Amino acid sequence: MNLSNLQPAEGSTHNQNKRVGRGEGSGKGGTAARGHKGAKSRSGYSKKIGFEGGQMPLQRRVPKFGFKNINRKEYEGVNLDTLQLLVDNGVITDSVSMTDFVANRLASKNEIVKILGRGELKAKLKVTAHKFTATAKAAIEAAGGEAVTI
Amino acid sequence: MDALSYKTISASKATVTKEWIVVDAEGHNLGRLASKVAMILRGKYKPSYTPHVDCGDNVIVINSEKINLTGTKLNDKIYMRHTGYPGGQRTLTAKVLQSKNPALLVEKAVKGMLPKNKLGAELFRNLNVVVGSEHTHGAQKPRTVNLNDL
Amino acid sequence: RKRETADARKEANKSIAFAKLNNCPTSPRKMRLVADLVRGQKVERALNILRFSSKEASRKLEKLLLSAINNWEQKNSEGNLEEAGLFVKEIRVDGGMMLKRLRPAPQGRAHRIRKRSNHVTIVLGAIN
Amino acid sequence: PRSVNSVAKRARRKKIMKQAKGFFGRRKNVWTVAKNAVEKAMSYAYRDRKQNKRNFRSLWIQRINAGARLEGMSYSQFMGKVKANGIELNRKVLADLAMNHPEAFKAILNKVK
Amino acid sequence: PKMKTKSSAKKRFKVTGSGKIKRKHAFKSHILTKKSKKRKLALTHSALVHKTDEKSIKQQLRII
Amino acid sequence: RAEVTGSTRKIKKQKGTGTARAGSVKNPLFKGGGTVFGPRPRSYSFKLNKNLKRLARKSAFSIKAKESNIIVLEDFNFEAPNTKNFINVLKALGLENKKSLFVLGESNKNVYLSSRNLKASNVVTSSELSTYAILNTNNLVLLEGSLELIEENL
RNA sequence: AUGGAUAAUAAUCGGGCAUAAGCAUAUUACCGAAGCUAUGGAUUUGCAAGUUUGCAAGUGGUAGGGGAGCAUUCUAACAGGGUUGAAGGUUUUUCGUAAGGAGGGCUGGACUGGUUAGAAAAGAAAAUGUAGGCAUAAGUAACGAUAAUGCGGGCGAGAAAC
RNA sequence: GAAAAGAACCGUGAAUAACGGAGUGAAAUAGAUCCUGAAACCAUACGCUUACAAGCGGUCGGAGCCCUUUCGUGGGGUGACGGCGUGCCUUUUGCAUAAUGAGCCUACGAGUUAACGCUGCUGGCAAGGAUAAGUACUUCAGUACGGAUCCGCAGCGAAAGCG
RNA sequence: AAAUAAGGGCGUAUGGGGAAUGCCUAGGCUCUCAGAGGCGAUGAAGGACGUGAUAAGCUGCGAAAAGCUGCGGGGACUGGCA
Repeated sequence: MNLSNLQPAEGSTHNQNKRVGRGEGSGKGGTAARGHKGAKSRSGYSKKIGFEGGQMPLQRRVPKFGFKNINRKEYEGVNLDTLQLLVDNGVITDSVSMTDFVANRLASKNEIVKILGRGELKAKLKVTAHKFTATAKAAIEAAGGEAVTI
Repeated sequence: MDALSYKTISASKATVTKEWIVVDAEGHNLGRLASKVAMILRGKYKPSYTPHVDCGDNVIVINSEKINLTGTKLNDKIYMRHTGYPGGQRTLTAKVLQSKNPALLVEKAVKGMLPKNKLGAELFRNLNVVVGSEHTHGAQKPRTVNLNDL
Repeated sequence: RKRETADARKEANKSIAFAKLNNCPTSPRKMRLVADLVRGQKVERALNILRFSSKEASRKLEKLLLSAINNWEQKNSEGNLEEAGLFVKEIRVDGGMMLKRLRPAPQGRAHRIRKRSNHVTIVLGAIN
Repeated sequence: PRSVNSVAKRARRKKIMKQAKGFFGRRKNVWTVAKNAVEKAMSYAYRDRKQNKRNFRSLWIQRINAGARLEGMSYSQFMGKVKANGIELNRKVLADLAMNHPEAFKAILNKVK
Repeated sequence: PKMKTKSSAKKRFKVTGSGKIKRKHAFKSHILTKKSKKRKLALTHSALVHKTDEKSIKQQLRII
Repeated sequence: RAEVTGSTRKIKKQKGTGTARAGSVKNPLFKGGGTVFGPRPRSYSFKLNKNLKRLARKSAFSIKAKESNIIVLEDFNFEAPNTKNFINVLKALGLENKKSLFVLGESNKNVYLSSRNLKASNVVTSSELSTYAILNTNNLVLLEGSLELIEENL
C-alpha cells in the first residue's frame, strides 16, 4: 500500500542472522562446524575433486574412447506432431518453408532443419526442408502435398 | 514474596527447655547405654526437634565406674592416641584406661555418636560423667530417668 | 536539574572548616602511618605528635593542621579558639599521579620505578 | 557501516554481576571471577531444590517419631496403623500437629490405636 | 571465475540421455590371450558409472 | 593484512623469548594491523525481469486507483516560472500539505521550475516514471496527454 | 569356627561400638531417587474446530543437522520526543522461555528515536593474543669496590653530604 | 569556556608548594592533568557479625540485630547454627587432577567478498524463458530499445549415419 | 567530644586514580564528471645558511632577503602563526 507497509510473500525471507562461531547457545559454536582436529578442519581446506585418498581414481582407471568429427552436421529436428500443433493454431497455411521455422522460433537463422516422424500429421502441407526421414516423408506425401528438399 | 503461606515452625533458643536428666549406669553395656545417652543429648524425644539448634537435655551419668563390657573387651580393647611425632602412636587398653579416671570410657563412648560439628562439640559440654555415685550440681533438682522406658 | 541551583545547594562549606594538601611528593602508605596517630585526637595533642614524630612525613603535615586551624578561625570570626576545643574529625590520605622512570638492571634489561604522590585532606569539627 | 556494541556490552555484564552481591574477595567486582561464580551459584540453586523436598520430609518424620514415642509407640507402627485406617494426612500436617497441638496428635493416636 | 572441466574426465565419461554417465571397461588392454572369452565379451560393452562415484564424476564434469 | 604500511619482518625470535610467537606487524590482532574481513568496494544492483518490473509498475497504479488518489488535469502551461502561481494552483485540487506527483507528457520546463523548490510536490515526466516514484507520492496528477503514453507502454 | 610369618609416615567393619547391632530361613511395618502418581504451567509433532482450543505420543545430550528470535551501526517511508532537560554514567521497580523491553530518582548539558522493509566492519572468557591503566610479591631486594671520618663557625625556614 | 572574562586582593605557610576565602560565569565538583567522565586499584565514616575453630568460599534452611513500609503469610542489610557441594577452557577411553592456558580491568580480535554452479522456499512467464555489450531521451553513479547469444523442446552410435 | 575487636568480612555513602563510553571535528578512505601529465645549463628535485622595531620555532622570502615593480578587481583597515 505505502512505503511503510511493505510486506513480501510468506516464505520468501529467511533468518539472515545465522553466523557460525558465535558462542554456545546458537548451535554452531566453539569448534564452529568442522568437528575436532584434522585436515578438514584447517583454514584453507579445499576438496581435491579427482583425489580418491591416494589410490587410482575412477577418472584414471577407465580408458579413453572415441574421437570427434570436425565436419559433424547436426540438424535441428522438427516432428510431425509439432507441425500439426503449429498448423492447428493457424500461423502456417499450405506452405511451411525455412521462414516459418524462424518466425515461430523453431530454428535459428543459419542452421539446417530435419523433419522427423513422431506425430500424426493429417493436414495437407507443402514443406521445404534440408533432410527428411523415411517416416516423415511417407507420412507427408501420403497425407498431403509434396515435401521438397532444399 | 513468601508464597508458601504454611511453614514448618522451627524451635529457637528462646523456646527450648533443657532438663537435667540423671542416668544410672550400674547394669548396662557400654555402647547400649551410650546410644541412648547420645540420643537424649542430641534431643530427639521431643516433638520440637530442630537439627540446627542445641535442643535436648543435660545427662548426668552417676555410675560410670560400674559399667561393664560383654566379651573380653576389657582386656582386648585398644585406644590409639597418636601424638604427631615420628613413631608416636600410643596404644592403651580398656583395663588400663579405667584404672585412671574410669569416666573416660563413657566419655569416649558418647563422643563419637555425636554430629562431629560445632553443634556436637557444644553438645558434649552438656554431658556430665561422674565416677562416683553422687554428682556436684546440687541446686538444680535433677530427675532420674531409666533408659528402659524409651 | 538546574546546575546553578545544585551548586548553590552544595555550597554548604561556609560552616565546615577543612584543609587540603595536593601533589605532595611522598608515598601514601608512609603518610597513612602518621595519619592514624592523629585521627581523632585533640587539635593540640595532634600538633605535639606531629612535631615530635620521627618521620619525614610529618614536617609538612604539621603545618596543614595549622592551615586548617587558621581556616576555622577565618570562618568562625566571632569567637575565640580555645573555648571551642577543636579536634581532628576526619583525615584521609589518598593517592596521586605518579611519575615513571627506568633503572637499568643487569644483562641489558630495564625495570620500572614509580615515584608516587599523595593527597591529604583534613576536617576539624568542634566540641563546643 | 561500523557497528560497535559498546554500551550493551557492559550493560549485559552489569546485570550478571549485580547478583554476585555479598561474595568474598574479588568474586563481586572482577568480571571474569564473578561470572564464573554466578553460573556455579545458579547450578547449585537448580539442585538443592530437589533436596529441599526430601530434607523437610526427614524433619517431619523425625518429629512424628518423637511425638509418637511419647505414647509408647514407634514411627513405623504408627504410620502403618494410620495408613491402614483411612486417614490420609501428610507428614507435614502430622508434624505440625505433633509440635503445636499435642492434644490433637494424641487424639489421632488413640483413634488409630 | 568460470569452472574449468577436468580433461581426464571429459575425454572419458560420456553423459547419457537423462541422468546417467556412460563409460568403458578396463582390463581389456594387453593380456587378452589368457582371459576367457566370456570375460572379454562382458568387458566390451559400455557400462554406467555407479551411484557411489556419480557425485565425484559429476563434480569433475562440472555438473553439480 | 597486505595493504598496511609496514614491514614483513619477524618481530621476535620463534623460541626462547617467553612471550607469544608473532611477526609481520601487519597482522590483524595487533594494534595497527589490517582489518580482517572488512568492507570492500562493491555493487549492489541485481536483475529483475522487465515483465515483473512492468507488473509492479502496473500494481503501483492500481493501488492508487483503488485508494482514489488520481486526478487528471488539462495540460496547463505557465509563461514564467512562478512558485507563487504553482502554489496558487494547489488548493483548487486540494493537494495543500499533501504529497503530489504531477506526471507530465512533455518537458514543460516552466512548470518544473515552478515546483523545483517545493518539498510537498514533485514534477516528473512520463519518460522517467518508476514504481518507487509512484509509491512515494500521496496523490497522482496525470495530465491529459501523459495517459496516452502511460497506457500504451505496459 | 581354629593354626597355617609379615613391610617399611598412625591405624581401621567408614567410625562409635555391638556377644547381638554377627550368621542361616521365614513374616510384617517402615525409610528410601530427578522412577511412578497428585496440582499448576510451558513447548514439539499428528489428528479436528476455527482463524487459539481439544485429544494422543513425546520433551538427557557431545560431534553434527533444522526452526523461531534479541541487541548493535546505518539507510527508505509514515509518525514523534528534547535546555519545562537528549545521548552517556549510577541506583531502583516491573514485564518476557531467554537474548532483552519499559518506567522513576541522582550526575550530565545536546541530540535522539517508534512501526514496516533493507544492509552488515553485527555480540569474547581463554589464542604462553595486542595497547593503555592499575595491583601482588612489599615498604621486601637494593641504594653500584671494606680509602674514613670528627668538631667549630657562615648563608639559610630547613645542614651527617654545601 | 559562548566569549579568557585564565582567579585583582586577603589569610596560613619560609615560599609566586598547596589550600581556604573574595571576584568572572549558567556552572570552578568547567581552574589550564580543565566537556561527560565508568572498571580495575587505593582509602574514610556508618549498620550487622567475627579471637575452640579446618577445605572451589557457594546453595538450601535458619534465629538474633539494624532501616523502610500501601502495614505486610511486604521490602532491604548483616547474619550465630545445620545439610549438600573437589573453579573454568582445551585435548582426551578417561582430568579436582600434580596435563594446557589466563595477574586484573578497559578498548581491538578470527567462516567476509567477487566470479562460476547445486539444493530448499518464494515470484514472473510458459513450449517456451531471458538478455549481454551497446544506443536514445532525461530533472543523470539513477524509461525505451538492443535477440548476438544461452537453456529447454529427441535420442542412439567412436564415427559415417539413422531417428 | 564520642566510639573502639589488635584487625578482618559484608552493605551503603563520599573521595583519589584512570581513561573507557556518549557527543563533536582540524584529518583520512573509495570514487564520479571535465582537464593535465612534467621540472632542469636563463642552472632542476632536495637541502645548508641567512632575513623581523621585538624573533626560539613554524610559514614566506634570498644580501633588492614576512619583501620590489606593471596591469586589472576591491574600498577601511594593515604590519604571517602572535
